[PDB]
Amino acid sequence: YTNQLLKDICAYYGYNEYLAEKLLNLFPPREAFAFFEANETPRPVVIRTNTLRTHRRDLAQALINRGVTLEPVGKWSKVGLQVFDSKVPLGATPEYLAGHYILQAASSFLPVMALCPQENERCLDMAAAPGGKTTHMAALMKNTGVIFANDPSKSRAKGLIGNIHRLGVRNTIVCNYDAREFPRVIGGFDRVLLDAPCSGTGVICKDPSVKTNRDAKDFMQLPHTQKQLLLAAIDSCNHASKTGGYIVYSTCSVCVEENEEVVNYALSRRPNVKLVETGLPFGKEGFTSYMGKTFHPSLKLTRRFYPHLYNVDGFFVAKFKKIG
Amino acid sequence: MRPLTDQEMKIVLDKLANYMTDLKSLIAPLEDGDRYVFRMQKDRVYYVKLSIANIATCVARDKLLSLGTCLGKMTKSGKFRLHITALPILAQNARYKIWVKDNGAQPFLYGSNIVKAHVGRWTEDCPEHSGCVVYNMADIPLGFGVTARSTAEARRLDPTGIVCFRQADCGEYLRDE
RNA sequence: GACCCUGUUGAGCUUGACUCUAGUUUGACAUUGUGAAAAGACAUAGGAGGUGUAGAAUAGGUGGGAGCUUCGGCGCCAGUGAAAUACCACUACUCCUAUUGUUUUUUUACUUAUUCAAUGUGAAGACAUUGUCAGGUGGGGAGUUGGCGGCACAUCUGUGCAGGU
RNA sequence: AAUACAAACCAUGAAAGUGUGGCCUCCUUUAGUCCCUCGAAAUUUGAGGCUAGAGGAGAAAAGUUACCACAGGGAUGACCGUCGUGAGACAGGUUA
Repeated sequence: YTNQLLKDICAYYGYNEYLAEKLLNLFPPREAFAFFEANETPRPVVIRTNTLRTHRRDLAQALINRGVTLEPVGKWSKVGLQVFDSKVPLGATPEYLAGHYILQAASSFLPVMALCPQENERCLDMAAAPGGKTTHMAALMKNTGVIFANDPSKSRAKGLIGNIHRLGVRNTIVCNYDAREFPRVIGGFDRVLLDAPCSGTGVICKDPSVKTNRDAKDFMQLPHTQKQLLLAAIDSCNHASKTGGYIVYSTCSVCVEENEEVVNYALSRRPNVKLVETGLPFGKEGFTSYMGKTFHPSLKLTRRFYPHLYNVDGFFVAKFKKIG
Repeated sequence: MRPLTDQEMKIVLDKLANYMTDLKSLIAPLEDGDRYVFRMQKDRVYYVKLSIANIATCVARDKLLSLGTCLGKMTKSGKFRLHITALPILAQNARYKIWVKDNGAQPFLYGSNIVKAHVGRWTEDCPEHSGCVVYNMADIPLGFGVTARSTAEARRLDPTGIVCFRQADCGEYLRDE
């Protein structure tokens, strides 16, 4: 029965009862069992090289000579490799100390390829705590333009300044604002990128506290929190520019209370926002209506990432275009 | 929000030109007219463009943390510091360059000083206390420091002696994580 | 020796007032046109919509209602689903076609706006450029820094209850 | 010592006895009005306003650290140097 499967999952795996009810309603039990096996399995660690410093086959040759087992990540990423084993530690190697590459997950890869930063462009990243997201747009734009990065906490603000200046971006302004306070103070940005904080249900191998420390107050405040973030995101973006800017929304949650519901509110409230295809090869179709709520049927182009079909973390990406 | 004052820009340009040869090239009227105007915040200086400063002067002082790329900070005594954050600016138009080998760059990146066995090849006409920039065999900018002696005295000294004094490296990047 | 104290040097953390404002500055407005090329969004008349899951089924949704039946097909019952189906009433939007049209935006061309040369008519040209507010910063500049008694009297404001001398 | 109570004393009255020494005390941290506004949410919350427990000479530079280096004081190979202070070196040192 449904209740018997819920009790067996909670006892054997340790999930919260309300979180297990959400995941069982989200997916069929055959897909849910693969999901519970995938997120308990540790995720692979991938390497993103610096295009401003070297190229992929140069770093691959260097790490092979140093003793690092490598494999390129499919055909959709010319900048990434996957780590199997490494005799030398990755943090103490000369390449990482010089800044030839950076360490990230597959969730950090995707929303920057979703964006298309060009040369001499103005870009915003209201949440770039690991700092690899801000570096990759600089890698794509070849260090041409102005970049703004926002961060809420000092501890991760001092963390990323060690990362960016190691990688050598040289044109990004990082700070400690509120993302809701960003468009009123400065505004007027061509491109905006938002990695909205959420429950973190997509990645539980990195964050095991999501399995238990998520009460009913959390799934009400964080969707309301990112609702004001996307309202700030659409206010920062410019409607018209010489180079077409876009709004990219990303989060590490798998539940529908964080995915395809906030972007439906922003689409319904502001008619100037239109969503286009993000140009992404692999992904999952958006749901037209899930829990008694009719969303806009254009969300089929909105992509999702699940841990069992691909060796990626739980992720969700959306793309928007401003008209007026 | 304020710019560099008279003495404060004097000491900044004193320590910069001790490691810089073309200060005219770094701050000059560009094609668009934008200039690389200096900037300081919380007793920590920065190197930004003017158009960067306009889109950053709209912000309250306490909310802003950094701006552009950093050059260094000032102590309580008033002396100037140049950091490893200023290395891409420093290595771009370097006056004196010293190249160290891979078996010598690893102690250099750990925090050890430069030994005569560490260096592969050399520049010429380097004085005793002149500043210099430290590179590897592959022209990767590693760090900077003041040499212990001149070029000719480095030839006639023991290979186990300290050659160039290590000031900063990429360990500050590893420290801040 | 450990240990404690003093002076200098670094690592720091915090402060370095209040109100305006230069330096500034974000966004929008008008100056700022005329044609051509297009694109988007709003006026319409129409064709068709609808799956995360399960349910035989691709479930708009809402109100009734258990055969109007052309048929016992499906209604009914029953699983399965937040929502169950026959029927007849409603409107939300969507993918589009065309025009029965309104706007908006980009590019090009020309001078009619703008600005320069001559200076008592010419040119670049709708790019710039100027003015207007709604916000932000401002350390530089200007200004500043333990108790309550008692209505116990006379005159004025208030204009028995009050206040001022 | 304060305080409570008792006794003594004191004031009045001829006696009888009676009699006495109030009620209070700009922002930052915290809780409530779940009151009002702005939102979200198929009906419950989020942010402000309001209320109440407590704190507070100015750009020249300051305060403080079971902290680092150097020098000095106290208590139970090693120096005078010269050359640099962001770190250090010496065919220079009183004999043959």
